[PDB]
Amino acid sequence: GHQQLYWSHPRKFGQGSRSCRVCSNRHGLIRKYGLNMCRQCFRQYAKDIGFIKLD
Amino acid sequence: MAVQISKKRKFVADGIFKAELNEFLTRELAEDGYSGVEVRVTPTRTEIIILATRTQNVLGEKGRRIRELTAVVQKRFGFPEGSVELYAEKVATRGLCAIAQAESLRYKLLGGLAVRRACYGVLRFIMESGAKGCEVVVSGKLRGQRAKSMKFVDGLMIHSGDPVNYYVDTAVRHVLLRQGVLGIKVKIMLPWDPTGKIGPKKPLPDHVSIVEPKDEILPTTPISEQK
Amino acid sequence: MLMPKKNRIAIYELLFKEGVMVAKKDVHMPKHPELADKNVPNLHVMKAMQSLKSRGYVKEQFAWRHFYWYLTNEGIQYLRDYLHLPPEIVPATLRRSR
Amino acid sequence: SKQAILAAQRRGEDVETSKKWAAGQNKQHSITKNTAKLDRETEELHHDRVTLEVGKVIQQGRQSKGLTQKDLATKINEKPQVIADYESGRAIPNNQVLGKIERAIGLKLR
RNA sequence: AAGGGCACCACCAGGAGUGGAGCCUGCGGCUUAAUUUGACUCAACACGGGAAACCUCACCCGGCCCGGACACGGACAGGAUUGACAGAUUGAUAGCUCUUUCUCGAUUCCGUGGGUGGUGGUGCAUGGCCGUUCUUAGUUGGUGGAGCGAUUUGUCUGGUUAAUU
Ligand SMILES: [Mg+2]
Ligand SMILES: [Mg+2]
Ligand SMILES: [Zn+2]
Repeated sequence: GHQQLYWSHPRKFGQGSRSCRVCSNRHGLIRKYGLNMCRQCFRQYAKDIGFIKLD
Repeated sequence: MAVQISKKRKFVADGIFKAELNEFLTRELAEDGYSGVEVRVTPTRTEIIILATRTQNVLGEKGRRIRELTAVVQKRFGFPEGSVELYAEKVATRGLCAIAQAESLRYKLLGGLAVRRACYGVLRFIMESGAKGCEVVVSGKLRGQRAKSMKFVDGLMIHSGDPVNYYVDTAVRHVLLRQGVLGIKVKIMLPWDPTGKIGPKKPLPDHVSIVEPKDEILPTTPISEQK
Repeated sequence: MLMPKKNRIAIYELLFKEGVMVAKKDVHMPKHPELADKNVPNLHVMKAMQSLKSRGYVKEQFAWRHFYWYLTNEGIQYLRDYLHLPPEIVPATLRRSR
Repeated sequence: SKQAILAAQRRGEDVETSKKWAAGQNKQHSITKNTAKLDRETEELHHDRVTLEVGKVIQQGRQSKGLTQKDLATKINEKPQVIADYESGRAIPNNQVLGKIERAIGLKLR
């Protein structure tokens, strides 16, 4: 509060814009192919996403 | 046609939908023996199959719970109305499922008893359910203030190579006890035999089988049979 | 929370039409995605459903970043008494099909 | 039975005495669920928590006697977190702890 | 100590070097209101995917907000309360305060208990994940044998192999 200065700093581009879609953390974020997961959450969910360690 | 997504992004988004659906459905109906999900996507009304152990309480009273579950799925994932339907199937041989056995161990531990007794009971149930081998690990603040780990291996278990991708199955659970969490890790080696549903086909790569010959009698004096 | 009454009525009736409420956990979102015409921000939905949980009328679950809410039978009775609606109409999840 | 035992002890003896299981000791925390059932059970997979009504009853009874969670927990010889978990609908009920709370606050919880 | 075998994270035969110079970047120190913090032989130091103008952001200097559920009391349609134009005031077009009065309507406000959030502490309370011991060939039951026993044999003199092959 109030309305015209609460969230007024622009969260366009940059690390304050983007966050993990699982844990809402902002660091180590993989945004390739529109994953938008942090690297730890990606390692957790990569097998049932469809990514396999193959070589 | 109007809205388009490249195939890489499309397949990644499909995998992300499967992952989030599986995690939400794990978190929701864990006390019902969830044990995995299947999705059948089609360019029409899709289906999602829930492979529970006890389906009579996954379906609520007159199927109220399955109705509210398909409601929240359709409201979260932005499906159009009627394009998603949600099914339930009872899993056969619940003793061969790592997720169900890890949940059973969590249930026993939360109810409270010796960790030894619970792990022994789960292990022997897994063996007499038909597994080739099992391995149950419990780790955390056991009796004492310093953390230990205890494994209860039995039978047969492979660790390396490509056969351990499809021929065992694992599960990790956390148990929120009174003093920190315990970790549960259950691995079950599946049988091969029927080349059907209870296990996988294509047996272990270093297991050769040699068919036995027949009798092979009468190599004696020549005879000819005409027609 | 302040939440002028028409917003609370809107949130409650939408929870009553189908017995679920699927708001997303972020407070800086100017409209709920599917209310979106009654000028209801996401924060109001979050805090109203939190109050409903505290009285025990609604059970919640939490996915990755989303809230899910289910309306219990005490929730049916309370919403029925709050909306002054007659005691024969039901939410969609209670009965729509065979 | 007392009548049959005193009848047998006034004549030719056939009585049998035997020691109880937990006789002559104080187990401070009595177990709530029978481990014979809990080791046997494989199918049922859920634990019922305390209802919200029970937590509200504890809250109102405790607040009406000038008593806090710390003081109630110290009075019934438990940690404050188990009281705060009973009041918040999170803890699996224990009949022994529930009975201690009933004698502490004078209400009936079962 | 001896006897077998092995490895360019060992050596030999060498190649390209690094260590010297300018600069980039990471650590320590010093300085600072703050120069947030973890990691210190291999197994810390272009590592935390850590290329920070703001955000990130934890740290410093100031200033708003409640996003303090719920329960019980209190006060309350003769008003519980919510916003706000102008002046001052402020870094500020924060009605943040002060003057001034308008506006909203039971949602709030006050007290007690208690929620809730925390890139707050503790990795020497933990889970999971990872690294390392350890890139080598190693490890273990059952039944039998030996030994009072701890233990041992199986798992070996020899030849062979990248390998208890
Ligand atoms: Mg190999
Ligand atoms: Mg060297
Ligand atoms: Zn991820």
